[PDB]
Amino acid sequence: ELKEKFQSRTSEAAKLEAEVSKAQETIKAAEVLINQLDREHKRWNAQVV
Amino acid sequence: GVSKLNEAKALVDELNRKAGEQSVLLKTKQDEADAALQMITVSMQDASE
Repeated sequence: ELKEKFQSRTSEAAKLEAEVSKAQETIKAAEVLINQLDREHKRWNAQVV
Repeated sequence: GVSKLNEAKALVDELNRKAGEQSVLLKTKQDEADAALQMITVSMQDASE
């Protein structure tokens, strides 16, 4: 039983572990723009006022 | 520009926490599996014997 339980269970943790890497890649892609946007936002401030 | 500032902050805020959760729940699956394994190790411990 525990054999057939753990087995299916392992196919869960790692298939979930697939999404967290894609998500992490996305977050990494997002961060790049964050550091440029750090100074730019306060630049975007002055324009409109 | 100003609107996309607000979309971006929110987009950045919650996918990260969401992955943080996902890992936290990978601990749940993976370690639940590793518990099922401990259950078997104990059964084996008396089975070979």
